[PDB]
Amino acid sequence: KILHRLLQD
Amino acid sequence: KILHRLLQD
Amino acid sequence: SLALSLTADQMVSALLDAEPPILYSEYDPTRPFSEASMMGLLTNLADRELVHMINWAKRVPGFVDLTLHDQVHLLECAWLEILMIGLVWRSMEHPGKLLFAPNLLLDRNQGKCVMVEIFDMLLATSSRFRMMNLQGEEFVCLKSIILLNSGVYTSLEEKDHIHRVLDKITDTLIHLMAKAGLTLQQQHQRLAQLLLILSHIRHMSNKGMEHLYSMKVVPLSDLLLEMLDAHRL
Amino acid sequence: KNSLALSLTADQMVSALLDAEPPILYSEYSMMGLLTNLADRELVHMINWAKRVPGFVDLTLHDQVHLLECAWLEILMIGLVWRSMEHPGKLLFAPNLLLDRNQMVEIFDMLLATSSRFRMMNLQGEEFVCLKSIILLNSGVKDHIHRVLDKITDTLIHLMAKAGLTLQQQHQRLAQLLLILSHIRHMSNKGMEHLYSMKCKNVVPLSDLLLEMLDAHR
Repeated sequence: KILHRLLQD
Repeated sequence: KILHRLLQD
Repeated sequence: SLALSLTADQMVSALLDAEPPILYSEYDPTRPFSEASMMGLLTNLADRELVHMINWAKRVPGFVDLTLHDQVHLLECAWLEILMIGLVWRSMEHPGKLLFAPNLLLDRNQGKCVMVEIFDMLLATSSRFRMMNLQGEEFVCLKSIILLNSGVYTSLEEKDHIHRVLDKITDTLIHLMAKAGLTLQQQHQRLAQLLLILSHIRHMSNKGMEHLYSMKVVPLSDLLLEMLDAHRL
Repeated sequence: KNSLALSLTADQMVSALLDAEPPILYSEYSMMGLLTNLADRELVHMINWAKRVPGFVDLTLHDQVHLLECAWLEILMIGLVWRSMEHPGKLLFAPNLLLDRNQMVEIFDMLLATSSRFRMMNLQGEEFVCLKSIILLNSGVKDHIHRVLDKITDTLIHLMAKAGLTLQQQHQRLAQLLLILSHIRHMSNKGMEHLYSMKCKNVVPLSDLLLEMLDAHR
């Protein structure tokens, strides 16, 4: 999901 | 309105 | 107005004496069994609770000074919130269950057919009220706040009047906490905690609302039809 | 529990929340298409803003996605309301996008009423960043998150005491601000409903991130 992609990276 | 008539009394 | 002159102790007594009663459900043991009939019990219960709430609202200090249209408007906006915080208050002494009525005690297995998510939010709200040891004096303050605040943001100095009364209930809440023996830090912390829960109450109300005009077969009373249509259109 | 929030003083907390502030984005060049495009880009900044909010990182990942899933529209709205304070009767979505209500309109009016309230209260920027952090952490649903909320509460009070407000004025103003959060929760829930119906009507394409945050309300 885009959320925990921006949330990690 | 019933609420209106319930406030009326 | 006159409610701007009453003291904190007088505000509490006025609210305690205006308190609506805890009503009973329709008793028949077969109706909590299914979905339609169960919502029928809750609908009937809420309808009778509304009649008490309306007359309770008239005894809320400052509400009487409001114009007729403003009175209807505030009730139209906060009716489900007030029902829920009452429900949450009654359910404090019963962890894991929701006390809609002394003869209507609901467990979450009943909520897992047709709703489970809202059920848990109400449980969690009642849970926090319990471990915070919410007092009856504090509770009636929170209910009045909901009544006046929820619909105020939808010559217009009647808004100012509403805010003035709200400030008084704030003073009252602090007064109660001060008397209870809480330190200054604990006071504004507890005040914040209680008011943050009002956002949760608003949330659960909006979620429950859209189920209600989605459930709209399970006959709704004309008064209840009137309260929901105000939230739709 | 490892936490930067519980280690910060009141002024250090304010300083951190100020430095973490997201930028005011511009609109591109239908109306709801513009707002959708804008909100989508704002969401990207919000996610990184949240990571800069003291205490948020110290939460588990699943708790982090949960709060953001719950609060994202609340945070967008209070930001919009904040920007629109010096424009009574209008909403400043962007410096190049100042709108009136007649250009979803019921939600527009609720935002206008919130902006007017913040303006007559003379809401300060240091109070504003505290309110946003509260919204983020109170959207989900002593617990760690409740301990942080207690500290941001102490921060709001600390700010008001420095402003020169009496103890009575602090409790009253604190109540005034937190009661507005209830109305912000309302606007967010209502906006969420209309945005999903908007998806069903297929009239303006919600972005990937927006579609995702929407599916979360669940």
